Amino acid sequence: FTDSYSRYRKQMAVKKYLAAVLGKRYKQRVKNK
Amino acid sequence: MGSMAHSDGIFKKEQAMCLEKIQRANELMGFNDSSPGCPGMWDNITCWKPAHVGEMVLVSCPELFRIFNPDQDMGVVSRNCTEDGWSEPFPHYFDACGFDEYESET
Repeated sequence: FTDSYSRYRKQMAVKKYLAAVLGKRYKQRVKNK
Repeated sequence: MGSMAHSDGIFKKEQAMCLEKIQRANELMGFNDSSPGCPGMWDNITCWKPAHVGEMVLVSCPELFRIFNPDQDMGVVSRNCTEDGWSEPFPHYFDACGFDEYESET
């Protein structure tokens, strides 16, 4: 029931972190799929 | 060619190790008839403990700047858990946190 903490987290998660972490580290991987 | 071993998506032993304790938490639970939810789950990058109804668990990797040794719980992915079960990944998956990567930095 942590919707009070995850409320603002939807601002830096699917918005910022999506392209931030899934683009900085990876470059020639994604071999799992 | 048809079936791959998937060395990238192996998450060390964390796959079988975490799913083993979740199986114990599955039949033992601890919600009963008051605050129901999911009995636990294991994804392609992080471990999920038994959540409640309408719970969005955001689990990130230890040290987003120094991702070296992967213990457990990586890639901050918020998956909801209603009465129907588990929802869809959001942020989406597609290799969230880089733990099996080479030079993750820069």
